Amino acid sequence: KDEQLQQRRANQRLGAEVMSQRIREMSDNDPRVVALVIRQWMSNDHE
Amino acid sequence: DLIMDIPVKLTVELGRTRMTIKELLRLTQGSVVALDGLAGEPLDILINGYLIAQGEVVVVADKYGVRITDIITPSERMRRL
Amino acid sequence: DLIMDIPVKLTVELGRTRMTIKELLRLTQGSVVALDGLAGEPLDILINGYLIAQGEVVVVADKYGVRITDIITPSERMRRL
Amino acid sequence: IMDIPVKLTVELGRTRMTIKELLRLTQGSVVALDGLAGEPLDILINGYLIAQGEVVVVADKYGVRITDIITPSERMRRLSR
Amino acid sequence: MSNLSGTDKSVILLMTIGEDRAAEVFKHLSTREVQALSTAMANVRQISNKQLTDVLSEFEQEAEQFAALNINANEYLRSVLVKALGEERASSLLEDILETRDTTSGIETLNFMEPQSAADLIRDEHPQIIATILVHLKRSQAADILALFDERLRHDVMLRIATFGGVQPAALAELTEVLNGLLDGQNLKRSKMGGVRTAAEIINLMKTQQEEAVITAVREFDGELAQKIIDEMFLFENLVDVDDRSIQRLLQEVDSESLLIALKGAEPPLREKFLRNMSQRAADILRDDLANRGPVRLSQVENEQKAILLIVRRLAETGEMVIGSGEDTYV
Amino acid sequence: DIRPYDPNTQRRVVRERLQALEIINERFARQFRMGLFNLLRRSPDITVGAIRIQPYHEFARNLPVPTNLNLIHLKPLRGTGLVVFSPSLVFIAVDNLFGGDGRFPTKVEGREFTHTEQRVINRMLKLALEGYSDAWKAINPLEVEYVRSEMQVKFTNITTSPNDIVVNTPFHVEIGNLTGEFNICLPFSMIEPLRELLVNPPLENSRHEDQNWRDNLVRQVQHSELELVANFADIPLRLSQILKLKPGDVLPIEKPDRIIAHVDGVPVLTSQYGTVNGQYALRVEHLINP
Repeated sequence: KDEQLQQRRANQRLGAEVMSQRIREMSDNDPRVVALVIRQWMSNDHE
Repeated sequence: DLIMDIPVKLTVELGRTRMTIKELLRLTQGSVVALDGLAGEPLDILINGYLIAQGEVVVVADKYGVRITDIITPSERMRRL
Repeated sequence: DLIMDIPVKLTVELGRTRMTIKELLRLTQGSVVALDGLAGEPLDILINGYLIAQGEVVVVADKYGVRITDIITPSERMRRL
Repeated sequence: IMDIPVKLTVELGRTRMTIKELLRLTQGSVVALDGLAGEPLDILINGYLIAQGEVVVVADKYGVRITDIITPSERMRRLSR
Repeated sequence: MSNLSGTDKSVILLMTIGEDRAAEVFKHLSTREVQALSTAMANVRQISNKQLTDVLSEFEQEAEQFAALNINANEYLRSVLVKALGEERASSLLEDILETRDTTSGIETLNFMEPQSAADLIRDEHPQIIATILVHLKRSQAADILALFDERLRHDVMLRIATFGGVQPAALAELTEVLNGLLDGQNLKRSKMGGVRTAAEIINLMKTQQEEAVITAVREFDGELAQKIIDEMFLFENLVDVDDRSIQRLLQEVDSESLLIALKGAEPPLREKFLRNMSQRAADILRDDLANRGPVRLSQVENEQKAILLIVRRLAETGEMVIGSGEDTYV
Repeated sequence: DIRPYDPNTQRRVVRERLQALEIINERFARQFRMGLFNLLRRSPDITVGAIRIQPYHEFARNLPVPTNLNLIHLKPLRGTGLVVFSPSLVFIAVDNLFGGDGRFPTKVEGREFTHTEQRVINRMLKLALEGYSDAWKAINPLEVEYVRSEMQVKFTNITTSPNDIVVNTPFHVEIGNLTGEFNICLPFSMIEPLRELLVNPPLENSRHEDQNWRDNLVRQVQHSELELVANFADIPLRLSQILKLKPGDVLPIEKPDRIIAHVDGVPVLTSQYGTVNGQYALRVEHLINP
């Protein structure tokens, strides 16, 4: 049960790293886009 | 000479008494206070607080008035000082 | 006769004015009213309300006083009424 | 409410004296009043004391500025002097 | 799904992207938001792996759903306006639109309003108050305001600017509220319509006697203003419409170096108009010099142009050519 | 000493020494130093000047123009007060508040107070009024209220007349090398009811002890005899008649229905007259009570 949990954690972290590289590519592509997305987020905390 | 008019204020005093502040503050409506002057004793006449004469109240034709029984003298003035 | 030790009241009038009730009631705090007499005229020295003397003001060691200039003549008295 | 005229007068001060000095009065004789120099003069209506105020000079005319309306305690304090 | 605030989720995204990407996002954020998430990452707590994954997945969804347009949102307006309505109207409309994003405090209104009004308003102000006001403003605006004060007050304000120690927050808030209350007057925006380059356009129209009288009167009133009005009056474009004989006469009076410097800034139509009239050797050597000499500062070009303008005016007063707005129709 | 009196010679000689006012001034100075430390974040030292009891016009003529004049109300005392902030002190306070360290020379040429300086003055005045009320609370509790501010002495008119006597208290404020002044000015008629309280402070235990002392005083004055004089009648005569007066003459008099009894001339009671036991007697109808 320990090995299954550790491999599940490893798969999760690997996927997080891969799509975090995706975010890095998106941010260097359209930093204005990621900026206005986080602008939406800042506007919608208040709802 | 020129002082022959100089309107003055003659006042007659009915009596005097020795009373403390206790009774005076405790005097009420209708309460009676006696004086040192005996009935029939001629009243005193003053001017600006100084003795001028001694007078008695008399009845003259329905009009009561004061009659000077005696004019003051320095002797009696010092006696009453 | 020399019955003359009597004390008497002496007053000094700075001035006189005639003014109606509206002017009295309209007077407020700090209101200044003018006197008929010009500055420097001799004031009136009255004894029990009777004019006997005229004179201007003077101060004698912080004490108010007057300097008598004219005392006795009634030749102008009928005007003053 | 009424439109009656009233003679307003301002009095410099009082003096309680016997007629000794009165007969000794002459041109130049010094007279002393009861009031010291500086306190407000008394403004009277027909000889009735209503207010106290200071003397001012405008356009070479004597004038009094009404400072304060008197209080009855002050009235009897002045009377008993 | 723990109560992860959207601000902290944005902080997570900024931490994950990287330093340069974070700076790029910061460059597109307003100051208040900058302080807000700066505090948020100042008091940042640890983020679990699963919550991190959920946050970055929902951010991926948001980015995928929103990403569009935002190509040149600011530069596009400038380019379109310059292409359509010319540079001056482009700048006017750009100022009008960039002014629509109002202030929040009157201190910034002091930045957007005429310097003379600011000098009149804050001249009576306390010297330290003047210093505090001037610090917040744009540097050019502060210089313009200071250029109107007298020497003593200007020196005092400069010295106080040099040795500023820091204003208390409550006093600053009170000053800001006073400025907001006073500047509450609806709109300042003194319309710039009319002015120079329009007076010269008008003078270009009426009779020679009237315009010469007007320019003489202006010169009597102000020589520099008259010179500016005259310079704008001709404008270095209509020399293409002064016909060929004028060019033939003019080259007999213009030096080669001044012409070579001036033609660098001239438009290709004007250069061809000047070249096609003279001899082949002169045109060829002038073209080779133009293509060979390096770039020259604009001011020197304008100086040579003004010299040849003086030549043109002195020759037109003699009547050797005709300078006419009406185009010469050829049949 | 024989000189002719002339108007505008206000030789107002009212000399007193208000010890309690000096103590109150010291307490207020300490409270104001605490308040200024709180506000300016610097520690000032204030020297309490001697209380100058001078006519109002003389006080006003020495005030620099323009200056901050803050009118205050000392409830329940009748009248209006004054709190003066000299331009030097306001200059120092504003300079310290808005980032200046005050090392620059104070340059007061004379100008009105703008709105920001008005806010600073308002803050200082609120602190000063709180300190003043706290100081006065130890002796007599009052509420102090801000009314308005003026820049010219003519807009205030703190008393009825320019010759009225007023109480002025200068305080000297020092911060580092910068010096400032401010004054507290109260009309003398404001503290005239409290004259006996302000003159002498020699008491620390007085909340109920005052009541006990007053009770003792009233119960002990009730054992003193008076001079009751009843004026029977009022006859006006001329002085010639007095000189010619002889015994036996009768003087007419309007009939006195009510007899007024006075003490040293001060009317006390009105009564009917009569005789009892063989002595003249009065039955009191109404005591003279305003």
